[PDB]
Amino acid sequence: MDGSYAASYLPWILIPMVGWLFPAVTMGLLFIHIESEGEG
Amino acid sequence: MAESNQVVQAYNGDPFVGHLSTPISDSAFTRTFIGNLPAYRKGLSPILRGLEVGMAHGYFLIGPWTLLGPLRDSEYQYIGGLIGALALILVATAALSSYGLVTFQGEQGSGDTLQTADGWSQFAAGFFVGGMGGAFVAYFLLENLSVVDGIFRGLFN
Amino acid sequence: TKFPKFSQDLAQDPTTRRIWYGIATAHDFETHDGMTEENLYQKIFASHFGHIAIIFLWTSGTLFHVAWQGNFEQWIKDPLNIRPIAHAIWDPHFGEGAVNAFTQAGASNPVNIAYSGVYHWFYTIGMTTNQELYSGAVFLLVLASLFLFAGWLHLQPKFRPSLAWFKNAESRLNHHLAGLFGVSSLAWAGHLVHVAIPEARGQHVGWDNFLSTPPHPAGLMPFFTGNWGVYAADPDTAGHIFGTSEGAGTAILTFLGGFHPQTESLWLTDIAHHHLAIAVIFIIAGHMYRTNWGIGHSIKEILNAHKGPLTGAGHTNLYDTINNSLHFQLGLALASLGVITSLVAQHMYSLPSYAFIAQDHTTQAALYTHHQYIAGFLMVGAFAHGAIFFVRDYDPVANKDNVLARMLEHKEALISHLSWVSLFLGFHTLGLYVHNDVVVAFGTPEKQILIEPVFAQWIQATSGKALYGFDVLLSNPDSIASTTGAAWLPGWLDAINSGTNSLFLTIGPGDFLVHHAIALGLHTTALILIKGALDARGSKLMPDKKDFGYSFPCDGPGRGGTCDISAWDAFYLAMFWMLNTLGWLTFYWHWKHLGVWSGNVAQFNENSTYLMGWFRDYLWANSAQLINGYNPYGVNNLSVWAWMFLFGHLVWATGFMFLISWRGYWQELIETIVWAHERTPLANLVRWKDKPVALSIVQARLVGLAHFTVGYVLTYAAFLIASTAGKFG
Amino acid sequence: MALSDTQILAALVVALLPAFLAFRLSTELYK
Amino acid sequence: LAQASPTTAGWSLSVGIIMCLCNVFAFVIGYFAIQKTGKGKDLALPQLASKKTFGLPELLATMSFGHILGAGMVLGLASS
Ligand code: CLA
Ligand code: CLA
Ligand code: CLA
Ligand code: CLA
Ligand code: CLA
Ligand code: CLA
Ligand code: CLA
Ligand SMILES: CCCCCCCCCCCCCCCC(=O)OC[C@H](COP(=O)(O)OC[C@@H](O)CO)OC(=O)CCCCCCCCCCCCCCC
Ligand SMILES: CC1=C(/C=C/C(C)=C\C=C\C(C)=C\C=C\C=C(C)\C=C/C=C(C)/C=C/C2=C(C)C(=O)CCC2(C)C)C(C)(C)CCC1
Ligand SMILES: CC1=C(/C=C/C(C)=C/C=C/C(C)=C/C=C/C=C(C)/C=C/C=C(C)/C=C/C2=C(C)CCCC2(C)C)C(C)(C)CCC1
Ligand SMILES: CC1=C(/C=C/C(C)=C/C=C/C(C)=C/C=C/C=C(C)/C=C/C=C(C)/C=C/C2=C(C)CCCC2(C)C)C(C)(C)CCC1
Ligand code: SF4
Ligand SMILES: [Ca+2]
Ligand SMILES: [Mg+2]
Repeated sequence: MDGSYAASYLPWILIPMVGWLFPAVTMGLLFIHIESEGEG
Repeated sequence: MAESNQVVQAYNGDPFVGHLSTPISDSAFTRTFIGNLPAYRKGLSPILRGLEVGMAHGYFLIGPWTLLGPLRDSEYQYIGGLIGALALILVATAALSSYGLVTFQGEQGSGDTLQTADGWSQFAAGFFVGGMGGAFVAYFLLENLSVVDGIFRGLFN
Repeated sequence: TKFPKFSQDLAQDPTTRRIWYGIATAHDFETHDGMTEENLYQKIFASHFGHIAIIFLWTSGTLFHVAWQGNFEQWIKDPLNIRPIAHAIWDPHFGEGAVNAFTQAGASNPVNIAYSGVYHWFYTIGMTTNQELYSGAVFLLVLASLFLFAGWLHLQPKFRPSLAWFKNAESRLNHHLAGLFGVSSLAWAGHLVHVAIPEARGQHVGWDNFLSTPPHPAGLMPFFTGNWGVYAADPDTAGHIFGTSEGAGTAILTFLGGFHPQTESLWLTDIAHHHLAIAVIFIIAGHMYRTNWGIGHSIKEILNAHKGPLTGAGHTNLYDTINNSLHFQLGLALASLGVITSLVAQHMYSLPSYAFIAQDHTTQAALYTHHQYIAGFLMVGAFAHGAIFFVRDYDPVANKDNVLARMLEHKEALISHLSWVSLFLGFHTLGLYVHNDVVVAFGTPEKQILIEPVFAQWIQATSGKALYGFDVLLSNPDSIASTTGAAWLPGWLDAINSGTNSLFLTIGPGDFLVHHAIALGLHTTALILIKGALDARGSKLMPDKKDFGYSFPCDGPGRGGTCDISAWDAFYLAMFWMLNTLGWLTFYWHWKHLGVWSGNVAQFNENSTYLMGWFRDYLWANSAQLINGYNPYGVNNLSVWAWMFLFGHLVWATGFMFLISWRGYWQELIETIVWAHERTPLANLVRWKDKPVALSIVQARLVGLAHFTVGYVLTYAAFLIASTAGKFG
Repeated sequence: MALSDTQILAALVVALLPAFLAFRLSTELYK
Repeated sequence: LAQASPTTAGWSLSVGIIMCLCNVFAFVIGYFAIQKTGKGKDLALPQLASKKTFGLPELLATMSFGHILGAGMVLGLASS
């Protein structure tokens, strides 16, 4: 896995960020949100 | 509706408290974001708060000396960064502990379990363990940057 | 709990169902707690702004990835021998074999090849460099920002539009016809005349010079005088070579029909002229309705004035019926848009407009299938929202005796005659197919009932197709329809009479049989959808069904049993028939064009008559390459398509589970699992925040249909793409 | 010619604007 | 010599087709946009249709604006 396009170091960290960090964080936020029992 | 399209208001409804309710100071996003950081997240024990803060700080403190320290152009680049970050986290722990020792000499409060001698000491313990751990794991990842690169590129399968 | 905040009922649900239904009813704003009509329209307006912005950001991503990781500038040089690439691959899962297999199309890193035809589009409209695509994508970033901010602003009280503003149909129709449709088409004709057409002739026109280089040497003088023919000028010669001035003309507005000889697409000057004419007509039409100056029509008066002796009340109050029902409006929009989306699909493959896209067979197949599937979804949604109208918004007293109510009055006749036409078509098309199958099986293929589609061939002749020798209208030189001197007639005839394109493809008995299969599919899907819409208010099994809403599980096992009684269930059943219809039509298109591109039309002509020919010569054979994307011997660039083929089979079969096996069995199993958890130590330390329950009945139908459809679409897409790419037409 | 690193990074900064506006529209539509 | 090309006194295209047309356009948007049209020191009496319709200052200002518009448009349409 490489890339000859400009700034080919961006998928290197963006693919883990989009596949691991983004889903983990958004699922965690939505999880704490749908389980929130604050009245209302 | 009405006439208040205004985005700035008196802070907490008291205009004579020296503060203002602004999009940076008191928007819903900042209330939820600051209020859920380890320092303020509800119900947490101070040990976990300290652990999380220390993880973040120890992890990121390895970088400055790793890329810009005196050993950056030597065979001990990442070890130099690690040594620096560890010593810095040790000094920071001593600062945190001295703070706790001096500010909680009298009667202990009740509303804030972090704002007590026991709570601030637990915070310092968690911060020490998390800072040392984060610094050492950042160092370990950097010292084996080639295997992380091959992992992220699939150079091993 | 808080979530969902728009429903107290769901918010107090103590099971996991609360979550599911909270996801499933978010966009149904009308049934939110405390919802008013004005707040409804305002929320819809802001949601619309958000959706437009999402579209713009998607287009920005397409432009950006072509410009950053693609081969646009290289593909422009040799567009018939270079494969356009969509974006770079970055997957840490890849091994050496896949890395090698996907460094393709001249790329120096793993890459996917594009099948959206977007290279041909951007090149035809005058873009030639990556810098232009990047500037376009940044501009679309800005446009999306503008629409997002506007959506936010129109939720602010001072900028909140009133209900009467949303209900001003006359002004909005005027603006959308004259401005949204008309001035946009005018501006596009201006881009064509200013940029795309000069670019196609070797000239550069961009923001650096477009002020000081006219589209025509005469420039505006003939326009404001008589003398419009100057712009028809000398057109591009037959020897014109796209992108260069060799054989290039100077005209900007022509009407010579046919295709460009080299690019096999409509002439850019014809397209510019079309957009100018359409602009004129739409601008004129955008003055029909009354707004602020007394002149103009009231739609209400037009509808009220159209009554007959045989239609009762006519169209009386239809203005309020439609203006007060967002579901009526949405059903109309969906039906019309689905019709014209099918129209787009039928005309782009037949009369392409982008240079060299006709020789790109995988893109043609993919775009046709894409637009046809979009059309099918749009049609089903149109009828579903008609049913929702009847359930939620239909008023019997105001619509009394008009055409709308009269459609309900004789609904049994409509439903029964739809049943009869479906039975007619099914019985006899299946019978002819099975007769042909048996007769070819026993080694006597000469006994096939082969009906020549004489009517469609005769229509082709009326447009000029001389192959059949009908000699009618444009196929007869003596015809008054052909002795007009129409400037388009020579080019149109030259295009339609060469067997080298997809302009009115020659047809035979196979086309007859598949067209009746298509008629059966359309009629049966329409029958399901219309029976659901007309019985949504009530039948004899459920004379009070309107009290139960559009979607509900059932009415219980009593009164004979009432599984799938709601009109939502009619939508859900009709989805299967839509997918079946689109399977038939895309099989037809793909196999016929496989023959066309391969030159071997005899295969489809002689084997599309019996269904075993469809089984082996279309499905079984064209899988060979696709299925060998990965094997014990190695891997090629078809590996993704093989794995996606299997993935779709799996998702489809998985949906079978929700469709076939119903709910109570799962609730009992989940109760055993709940007991197993509550009694397993260490695991006992943890407890669920929501009580686990089986998926609801409607939820089951929907989830099973979703798996069915995902698997359907992905399976066929992988097959189509991999077969056409491995064979290369 | 080929896009530059500066052009790629400049587009991400620009995209920060639709991100903030989409966040604002989302949170307001939640109201 | 690299100089933007203007036009010699066309006196068919340069006049009414641009200059007088831009002046009429300025007339129109001033008629529909000036808050105080006839509140000038100078009445310049006979209120008419457009040429000298509301006030001397309205006339003079909208005419100066029409000349700005016409200068810009003539120069632009003649290259730059
Ligand atoms: C059909 C009408 C028409 C046509 C098409 C043209 C055509 C043209 N005009 Mg003209 N113009 C017109 C009407 C027209 N004009 C009218 C009615 C006026 C009167 C206001 C003008 C006055 C005008 C001037 C003064 C100039 C032109 C210029 C030009 C040329 C500009 C080339 C260019 O890209 O600019 C440049 C492109 C840019 C992106 C530059 C923008 C960057 C600036 C410097 C930012 C500055 C910000 C500023 C300080 C903020 C304003 C302060 C506050 C008021 C907000 C062009 C061929 C220029 C010219 O003739 O060139 C020789 C020029 O100097 N026009
Ligand atoms: C909606 C359009 C769109 C789509 C579908 C993609 C798709 C992809 N991009 Mg790209 N990107 C886009 C727009 C888009 N991009 C734009 C406009 C830019 C310039 C700002 C970039 C800059 C960018 C970089 C630098 C990289 C990718 C990469 C990738 C790939 C991995 C995913 C990723 O890391 O993205 C990350 C995306 C960003 C950091 C920027 C956000 C993209 C836009 C602005 C937001 C899209 C929001 C969307 C419309 C919300 C709707 C979602 C819907 C389900 C509700 C993936 C195939 C990686 C790649 O090339 O793989 C090899 C890579 O490293 N993108
Ligand atoms: C003088 C200022 C300065 C300097 C010079 C550095 C220097 C450095 N930083 Mg730092 N940083 C700074 C300030 C600074 N930082 C500040 C102010 C912050 C905000 C508080 C950060 C926060 C930050 C973070 C969060 C990270 C760095 C990292 C780095 C290193 C990355 C460069 C590299 O070697 O490539 C190589 C980079 C990597 C191999 C990173 C690995 C890929 C990570 C894990 C992303 C994948 C996310 C994924 C979801 C995690 C999976 C776990 C789980 C959730 C599934 C580098 C030595 C990275 C690092 O320490 O590397 C270990 C890192 O992760 N910086
Ligand atoms: C011989 C007795 C003794 C020994 C073995 C230690 C050992 C240790 N102490 Mg402690 N300490 C002591 C007495 C002692 N302490 C007393 C009497 C006090 C009250 C004033 C403290 C208050 C203190 C604080 C507030 C902290 C420590 C901490 C630590 C650890 C960090 C390493 C270090 O500070 O360097 C070795 C130290 C010595 C060889 C000298 C020990 C005797 C002096 C008087 C200690 C003075 C503490 C000083 C303010 C903090 C040092 C700063 C740091 C940068 C080294 C370490 C294992 C830190 C820690 O991580 O705790 C969890 C920290 O936060 N100590
Ligand atoms: C000239 C003034 C004008 C214009 C430009 C618009 C424009 C628009 N309005 Mg608006 N409107 C106006 C006046 C105007 N309006 C007035 C005065 C009122 C009050 C009476 C309204 C009230 C109103 C409401 C309440 C709403 C809109 C909405 C919309 C948007 C419709 C959705 C859309 O984006 O489809 C764009 C459509 C086209 C570009 C043309 C249709 C294309 C046809 C169908 C076929 C395609 C042709 C061609 C083959 C395409 C090529 C394909 C390409 C990929 C190659 C649209 C951008 C809706 C919206 O989304 O809000 C944000 C909405 O909710 N309008
Ligand atoms: C184009 C305009 C349009 C508009 C704005 C609406 C608007 C609406 N519809 Mg409608 N409808 C439309 C088109 C439209 N629809 C179409 C095209 C169809 C045919 C499919 C339908 C059929 C229909 C029915 C039968 C119903 C509605 C309903 C509704 C309402 C509730 C929406 C909701 O919350 O559901 C939220 C939606 C979901 C939770 C499901 C999302 C499914 C996603 C997009 C597909 C998943 C794909 C999968 C994950 C892909 C995996 C890929 C991977 C394997 C590689 C809402 C007001 C419902 C209603 O309330 O009735 C009044 C209702 O019962 N619609
Ligand atoms: C290959 C599978 C298949 C077949 C053959 C049918 C058949 C039919 N469906 Mg159906 N459907 C299917 C799958 C299928 N469906 C699926 C998966 C769904 C989603 C659940 C639906 C949901 C559905 C709905 C909602 C509706 C239909 C309708 C119909 C009828 C339409 C009229 C017609 O086709 O003309 C004529 C019929 C036929 C050609 C089929 C009969 C074929 C036999 C072989 C004829 C000979 C009789 C035979 C010799 C009997 C002797 C038996 C003996 C030897 C043991 C038809 C009987 C519509 C309807 O009822 O029409 C009024 C309707 O409303 N279908
Ligand atoms: C391809 C085959 C299509 C299959 C469709 C179904 C076939 C069954 C035949 C339907 C008979 C319906 C009986 C009506 C009952 C009936 O006779 O009512 C009597 C009605 C007389 O009412 P009036 O016209 O006086 O009413 C005045 C109007 O303002 C209100 O309708 O006559 C008609 O409506 C003739 C039109 C019926 C045909 C329906 C139109 C179908 C296609 C429309 C094409 C539109 C083209 C527009 C282009 C400008
Ligand atoms: C003074 C004035 C006039 C002179 C006007 C002059 C002198 C110039 C006007 C130029 C204009 C009005 C340019 C308009 C450009 C509009 C565009 C460019 C609109 C939309 C672009 C979109 C929506 C996105 C397109 C996409 C992009 C970005 C891509 O890169 C891929 C394709 C696609 C996705 C389509 C005249 C005398 C005439 C009338 C009197 C007033
Ligand atoms: C983007 C953004 C932002 C920012 C952010 C930041 C600035 C951050 C950074 C981040 C970080 C900074 C992170 C981190 C991470 C860390 C970690 C993850 C850690 C760790 C550690 C460990 C794991 C350790 C371990 C251990 C121990 C503990 C002991 C023994 C030894 C060892 C090492 C094993 C915000 C949201 C604001 C806003 C928006 C945008
Ligand atoms: C349920 C419902 C509904 C409905 C829905 C839907 C979905 C509908 C539809 C429908 C459809 C989907 C239709 C279609 C159609 C078509 C047509 C009507 C056509 C026409 C045509 C013509 C007329 C043509 C002609 C021609 C030709 C053929 C060729 C040459 C040229 C010419 C032009 C001559 C609503 C909501 C409304 C209401 C409520 C209920
Ligand atoms: S089987 Fe299910 S859907 Fe049918 S009646 Fe019983 S509960 Fe209702
Ligand atoms: Ca150019
Ligand atoms: Mg076309």
